[PDB]
Amino acid sequence: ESQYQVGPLLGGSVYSGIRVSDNLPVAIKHVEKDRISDWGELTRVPMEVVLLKKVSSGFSGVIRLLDWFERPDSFVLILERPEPVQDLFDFITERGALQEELARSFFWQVLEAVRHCHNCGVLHRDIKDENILIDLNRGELKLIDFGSGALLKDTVYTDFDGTRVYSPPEWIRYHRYHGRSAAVWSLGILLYDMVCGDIPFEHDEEIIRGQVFFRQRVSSECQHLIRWCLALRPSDRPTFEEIQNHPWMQDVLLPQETAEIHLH
Ligand SMILES: N#CC1C(=O)c2ccccc2C1=O
Repeated sequence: ESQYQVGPLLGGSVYSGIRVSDNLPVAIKHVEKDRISDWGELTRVPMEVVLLKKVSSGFSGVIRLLDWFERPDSFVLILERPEPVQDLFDFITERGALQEELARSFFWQVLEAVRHCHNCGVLHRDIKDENILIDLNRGELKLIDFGSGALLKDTVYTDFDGTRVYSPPEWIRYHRYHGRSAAVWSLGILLYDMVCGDIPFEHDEEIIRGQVFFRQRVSSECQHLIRWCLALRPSDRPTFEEIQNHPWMQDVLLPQETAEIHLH
């Protein structure tokens, strides 16, 4: 490709790139056809591409798919890349447990991104700190990696290939879930991770048990929201609207304010 300039590897095979035509930073993602259990279309593509095209309309919250190419043994995806960027997993490794004000700003922007995906008929299925980029200058979070996603539907899902420690007990125990409620569980895991510095459950037994112990000082409202998202019963979990109207979610900072206060 002379239409992009390839740079160094970000980490799976995704590379820093630069769109030759206008120097737009980009990430160039290579997906081997071997590793695709999920195909779709409009001719034959990875489902990850179908889902990206559905979420890449307009702005934002989700890293957009700008173009893609097919190769003999692989597809190549050209995605947005903010600059500077750092993913939520490193940010958490570096900074430890986040102050609640920062965690609320972040968790909200995630809630918006996930609602965007849902509105577009897309279910992500692997929401977790590693799958979230922070644009360090705009305080904006951007969801990446639809590689485990599906079309949103209202019936039961009987396959999952996301991250186990973020999967809910109805998956662990029955190999079934519904989209929204499973998503809300992962969002509960993510929030605990933001406020505690780490994920609450390592092993199936602690997932099935869904008892949450706090290793850090976390306020009541925040702990109540987390336990709400991690209700054992999928129908006892809040909807996105209920989560965004929870007291702990009031008075969120703008992304810009978030960067100026918490990101330098
Ligand atoms: N999936 C995916 C990629 C993705 O969408 C992205 C964008 C910027 C920097 C890294 C990445 C990813 O790893």
